[PDB]
Amino acid sequence: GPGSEFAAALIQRWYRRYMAR
Amino acid sequence: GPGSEFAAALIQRWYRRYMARL
Amino acid sequence: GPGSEFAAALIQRWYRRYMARL
Amino acid sequence: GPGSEFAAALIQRWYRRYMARL
Amino acid sequence: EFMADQLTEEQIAEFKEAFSLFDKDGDGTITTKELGTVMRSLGQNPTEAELQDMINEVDADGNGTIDFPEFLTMMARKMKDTDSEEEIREAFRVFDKDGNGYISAAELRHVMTNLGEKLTDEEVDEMIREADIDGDGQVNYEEFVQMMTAK
Amino acid sequence: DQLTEEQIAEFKEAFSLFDKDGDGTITTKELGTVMRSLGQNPTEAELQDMINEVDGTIDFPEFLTMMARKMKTDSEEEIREAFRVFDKDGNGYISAAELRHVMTNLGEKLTDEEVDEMIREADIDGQVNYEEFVQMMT
Amino acid sequence: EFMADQLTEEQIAEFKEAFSLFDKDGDGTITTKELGTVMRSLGQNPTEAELQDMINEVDADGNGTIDFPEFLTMMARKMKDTDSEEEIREAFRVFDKDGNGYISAAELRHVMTNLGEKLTDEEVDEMIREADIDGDGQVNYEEFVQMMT
Amino acid sequence: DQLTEEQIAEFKEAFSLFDKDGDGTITTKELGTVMRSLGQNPTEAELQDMINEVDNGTIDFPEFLTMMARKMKDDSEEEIREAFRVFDKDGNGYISAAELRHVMTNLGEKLTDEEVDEMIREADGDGQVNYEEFVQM
Repeated sequence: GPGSEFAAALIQRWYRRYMAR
Repeated sequence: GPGSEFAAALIQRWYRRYMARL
Repeated sequence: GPGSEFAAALIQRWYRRYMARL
Repeated sequence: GPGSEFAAALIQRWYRRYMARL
Repeated sequence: EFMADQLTEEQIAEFKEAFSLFDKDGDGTITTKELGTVMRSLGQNPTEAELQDMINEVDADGNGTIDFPEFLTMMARKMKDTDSEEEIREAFRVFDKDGNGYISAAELRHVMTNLGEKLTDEEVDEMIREADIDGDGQVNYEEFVQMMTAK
Repeated sequence: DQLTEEQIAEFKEAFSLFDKDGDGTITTKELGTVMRSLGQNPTEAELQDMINEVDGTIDFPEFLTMMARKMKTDSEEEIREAFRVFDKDGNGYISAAELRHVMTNLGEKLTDEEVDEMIREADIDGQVNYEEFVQMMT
Repeated sequence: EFMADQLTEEQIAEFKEAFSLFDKDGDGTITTKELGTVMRSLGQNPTEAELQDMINEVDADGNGTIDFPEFLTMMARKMKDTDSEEEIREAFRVFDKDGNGYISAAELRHVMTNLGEKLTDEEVDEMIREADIDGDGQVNYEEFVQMMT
Repeated sequence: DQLTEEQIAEFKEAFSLFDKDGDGTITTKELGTVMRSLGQNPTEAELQDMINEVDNGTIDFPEFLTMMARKMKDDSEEEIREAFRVFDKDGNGYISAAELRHVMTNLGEKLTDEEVDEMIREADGDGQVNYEEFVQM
């Protein structure tokens, strides 16, 4: 589902920004 | 609303008068 | 008494200052 | 009475202004 | 007796409070781009083209900064402007949500058909064909009004 | 000249709104306008008083001194209040009849000519709106 | 011409009739000491220092006598003086019964805390400490008014 | 920006609470204090980034207004919270460590096993992630 891919990537982008600190 | 109806009506009155002058 | 005289005088000074400019 | 309440209140306003100016 | 003829004490005070708030270096001038926020401060919601007009009114056409006497003149002329052209521009701007000086063909059509002395579909067809001036979909209402100002 | 750091910066900004050329100078025909920009309602006589204590421009330093003096002096308030002494119900009116009695019997007693002149100038049934009569003699 | 601009016919008569009572010797001049009783005869009640200000107005300070033109100039000026300082000076003089230019610290405390926008004890404590200039328990208010200006 | 009459006023008064001298400026070391006075709760690193943009150690009202309008137009941790919610049938604010791991490793820009171990390790616990907490970071 395009919607579930979207939701997953949003979380993923925030998690990589976090660990980039 | 009555306010928006009057703006719309001002534009109609003005266009019609311009068109009627050709 | 002294307070009423004072109130009346202040008004009179301004009233007469006003008429002097006219 | 009212008259010497005026005189008081004029002194008081002026004094508070003076003290506000520090 | 500068502006004693035109504005009231409390108007001049309100204009000062709004204008000075954007004076960074305190020389008595704001960047003209602040003029939007200065009018929003005052409970107005003017269009881009509206502010370009207020600026033109005083010969500050792209003058980078704007004087307070200049800002006073603008306000005091626009408060008393009963010119017909200005009524027509103002009526259109009630339908320009953002204030970019345009209105979707679809939106204009919707207003002309459902509000007021409601236009017919033939009548409004002919208006979009004439007002959709410069490309398709978007109506430059300021030019539309320019077009039917002459002749 | 006992103004605060904040008043001085407020007056400097107000002064420079009218200093176009930026030369630390405003015309006296603009003194009223700057004071109104500062949320004041200076009287025509308050402004002559000021514009005359300078024999036609005002440098920032003689402005700051006018403004410091104008703080340290509230003519509209004090005349209103002098009238309010003789206004019991507190409604801001006074009878032509009681006003005449007070002016011809208290203080620097008005003549019958002077009060006849006062009452005519106070409009109106025959009740004097004294807050507007304050405006008249400013 | 003279005084026709500033006084009415009727005032010039009143002031004449009041000033004339103290011209013993037909000079057209009164002893300065008598200016208080002249002004009391007009139903006024000025203070010692109010009177010095009037003599001062027409450059007659420490003169033995006052002219009638002098007198007319004092009155015409005082009748129209809306000066802020004078107003504050005439409010203080309301509470100066004898007119000597002093108000007891206790009498000043009383008016300041019982009349008008009543001062708090804090506020009037500050006031007396600055206003009792010498410390004697007497407020020379005229001087206190010099300070506040 | 396209800001409110009331909001510009709200934000001027907030600003003037920290302008003691009335010189139209506040210190950077008082920025957090003013935004907290507006009931905003900015994160340490949310201020550092706002402050460098400025870089006197001082902020005038126009660039303060700007900073605000930049946070007020954009949006929030509400979207992150919501993206998790997509993976939470219950809606009890809790996602299992096993499901979260499977979603991160398989959907979207798949996380490495490297990454999804450091995520779960800092997301702890009882093998039951409480995603509101984890969005707090």
